Amino acid sequence: ANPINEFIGIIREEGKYHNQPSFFIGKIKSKLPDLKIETNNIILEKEDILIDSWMIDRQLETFDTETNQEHQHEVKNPFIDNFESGDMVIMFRIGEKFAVVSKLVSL
Amino acid sequence: ANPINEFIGIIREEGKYHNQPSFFIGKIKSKLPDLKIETNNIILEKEDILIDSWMIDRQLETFDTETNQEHQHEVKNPFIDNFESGDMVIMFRIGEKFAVVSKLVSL
Amino acid sequence: ANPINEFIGIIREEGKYHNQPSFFIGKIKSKLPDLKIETNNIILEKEDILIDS
Amino acid sequence: ADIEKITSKLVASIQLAQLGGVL
Amino acid sequence: ADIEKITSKLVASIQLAQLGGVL
Amino acid sequence: ADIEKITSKLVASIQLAQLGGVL
Amino acid sequence: STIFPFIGVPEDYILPKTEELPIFREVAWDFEKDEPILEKGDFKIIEKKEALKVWIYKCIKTNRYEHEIYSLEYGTELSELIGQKYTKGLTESEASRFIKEALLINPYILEVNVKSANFNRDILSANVKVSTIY
Amino acid sequence: STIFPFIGVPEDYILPKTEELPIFREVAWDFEKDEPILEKGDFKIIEKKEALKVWIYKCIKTNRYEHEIYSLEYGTELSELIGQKYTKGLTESEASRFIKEALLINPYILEVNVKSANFNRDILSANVKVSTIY
Amino acid sequence: MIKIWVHIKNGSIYDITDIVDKVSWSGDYKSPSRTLEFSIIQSSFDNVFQQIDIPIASTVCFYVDEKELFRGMIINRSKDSSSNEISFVSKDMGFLLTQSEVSYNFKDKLVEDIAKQVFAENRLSVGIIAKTNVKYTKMFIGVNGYDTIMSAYTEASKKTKKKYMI
Amino acid sequence: EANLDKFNVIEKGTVTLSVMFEEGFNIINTTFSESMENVKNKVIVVDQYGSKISEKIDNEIFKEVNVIMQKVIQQQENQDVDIDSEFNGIEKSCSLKGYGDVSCITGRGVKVKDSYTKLVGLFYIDTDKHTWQNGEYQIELELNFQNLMDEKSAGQDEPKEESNLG
Repeated sequence: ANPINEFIGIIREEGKYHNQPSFFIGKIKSKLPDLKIETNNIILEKEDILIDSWMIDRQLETFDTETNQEHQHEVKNPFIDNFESGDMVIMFRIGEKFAVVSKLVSL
Repeated sequence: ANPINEFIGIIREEGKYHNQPSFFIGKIKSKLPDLKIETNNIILEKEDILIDSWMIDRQLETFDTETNQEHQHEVKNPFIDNFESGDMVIMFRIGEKFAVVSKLVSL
Repeated sequence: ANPINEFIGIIREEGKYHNQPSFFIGKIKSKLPDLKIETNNIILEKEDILIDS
Repeated sequence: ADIEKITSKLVASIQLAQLGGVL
Repeated sequence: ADIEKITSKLVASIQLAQLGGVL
Repeated sequence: ADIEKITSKLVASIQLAQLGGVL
Repeated sequence: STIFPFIGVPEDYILPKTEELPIFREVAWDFEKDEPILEKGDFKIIEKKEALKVWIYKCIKTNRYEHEIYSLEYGTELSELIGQKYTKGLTESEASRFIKEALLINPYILEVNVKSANFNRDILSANVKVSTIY
Repeated sequence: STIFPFIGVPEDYILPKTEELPIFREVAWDFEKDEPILEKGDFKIIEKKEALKVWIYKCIKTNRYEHEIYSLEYGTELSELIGQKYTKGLTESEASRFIKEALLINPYILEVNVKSANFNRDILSANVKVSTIY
Repeated sequence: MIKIWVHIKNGSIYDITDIVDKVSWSGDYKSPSRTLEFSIIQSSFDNVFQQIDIPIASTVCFYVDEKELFRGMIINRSKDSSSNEISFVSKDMGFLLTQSEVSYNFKDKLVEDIAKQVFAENRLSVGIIAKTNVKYTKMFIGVNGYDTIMSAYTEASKKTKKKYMI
Repeated sequence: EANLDKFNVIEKGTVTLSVMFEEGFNIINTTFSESMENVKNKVIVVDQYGSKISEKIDNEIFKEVNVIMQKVIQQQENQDVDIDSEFNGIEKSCSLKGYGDVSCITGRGVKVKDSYTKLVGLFYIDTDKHTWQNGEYQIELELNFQNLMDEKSAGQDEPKEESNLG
């Protein structure tokens, strides 16, 4: 072992001590109204979660059309999606709580 | 103070000089059509912002249904959302402009 | 060249060897049903892509 | 060769300190 | 003990240079 | 001034090793 | 409690005091009768050189390890010379050293010198000079 | 607007150009009668070496520690030699040292030598050579 | 002829040339500040060799041939009991640039104007600034003033075929 | 601290040793130092966004050093930081080699007497080393200065007793 190479390796290793991962991957355990997320043997509650606005917005049950011919129709929202147990999400850590950005599926 | 421990601490500190934060957090000052974002005492204009496509797409005022029984209906879009002043966003820096990915709310 | 400044610069440069970029930017070549993405002279297929729901 | 011996001693000391744990 | 004195001098020089600012 | 000469030798050795490539 | 006087003292800072010993005072003692002295129905107090004389007399007159109340420093070993246990020159050396080491424990005494020494019949004579701060 | 990161004010950092010593001037003195000299109804001012003579006379004539107005370096100690308090050689050496050290405090005086010294009767004689900037 | 003067906080000024034992004066092109090191003799064992004290953060001035070359603050002070010496380390004013840390948004600005604004934000006196008619556009977040100015002038140097320093 | 098979958490300086280091008795050598490098006398608080909300300056430290050296801390939503903890002053140290016992170890307070002024100061031990070789035993300590021990008693604690027991 040449001491110069060992010193260079030591510098490269010790330079990484303070670094933190960019993002986290998590698995859901409960449905969206009472959301629970597990990552790194830690379960998050609703006090610890910031979520994307579109996720909350799209869970609208029903909406109505404008009137015409003295009658109206009711249309059921087809974009509603409550996360099932076992799904994967991408999340970013902001201070003391995690921010959920999107849900990933294999296409 | 043992000099070896001080040297190791110096290496750990100087290894972090070139690192840059992964993401940025910003607060809006003007509504979506003329968007203004403030971060780190810097105000961003429309020349400095790249935005998600869905954010632009969802601000569609109205759409229509197919014809049937010799009549049609007009349905107003219920997913339209213009950001209000004081909302929080997650943004990533690409070259000289920031890219806005999603808006975060506490659920 | 003062040797102390050179040593500090060497430390700052060698501390960055293991770091990896946070994100990547890519441009599509084929439409969504059969999606293909090009980044860093590499073309991704559907075996290599996870997409938003 | 003095630089090589000095570097060897410094490397050994740093490895021992890493094993012991440094705050 | 020579390595300890050399390390002490090196640490002091590096700290002074850090205070002065290095490009 | 001994510390300066030692630092100069260490810097030269590290630069040569960087050029040669280190695993 | 804020200043750091080890490299140097601040110019504005004033030293609190200079350290000096108080005036040595002792109950007067008479040597021909070996008693304390009463004055107007009370103990009489003297100071400085006479008090030092009283202390010196008491220190010379006591034995070193005999009494449990005293420490190992107080007293004098002159009782080991009675009867010519050593030779004459060794006796002179030992007497001088004993007196010097016994007297020098008082902080008010600066230097002791045993100058003269003579042997006549069974009597050893010497001259002792004590230097004090006063 | 802009801060001043140094102790004090910009005025304290102006340094006056350093120049030669200004010409030495002093009130004239009469050695025979020990009086200042008046000329045309005013004091008479002399220059260069005459003023130095006045200053040297006054410095030699005073005693070192007698007066409160003077510092501890002004004056001479030649009064300690009166009456043969030391042997002749010691008195000669000490007189030379006293005169040199007393005179050398003036920045206008460069060197002093005491060369000849003779004891005749009760009188001590000496020769003094002084070198100045003039 | 070298002279050293020291200004103390209360208002006193001393000329310490007759006490100084060794002097060193140096600089490098990769740092904005120059340094001065000197030693004086002060003995605690001997009463004759006791001197004045020079506290931390007092100004020291260096003159050679009646010309002022250095003015700076005292940063380190050390005393060894075996040797009758006290050591000092001083630094130029230039280290004040690296303390500042501001965020800027520059669009189509002259590099000279960038340097002038950086010097003006954290209040500092400007003697003269090199002129170059090169426009720069950059976003600075959490960067020193020294680094900002050097980056702008490197971009100017890409066109002027020159090198610049602070 | 791991003593034998037990783990402990203790606060530094609670135990003060009986032995005192004096120049004329048990000190081989000492080196006293003072430094200004790690001084902080301004604190700036920023919100989550990175925008500044408040700032503060410490006058007592600013009196010693004319310069402003700033520090930046960030508070999240659920924390309200205290500024006064972030200030840092001048550091004063000592490097001592001498004779003592096996009781002088890291985490304890020790007393050193000043020779010129006959004043006693309290120090905290940061590093220690004991060596036995060739029938001699010596110690080396790295000391950090706390304050000057008050002559007699600072607060003058008197034993609070009744004039009459019964």
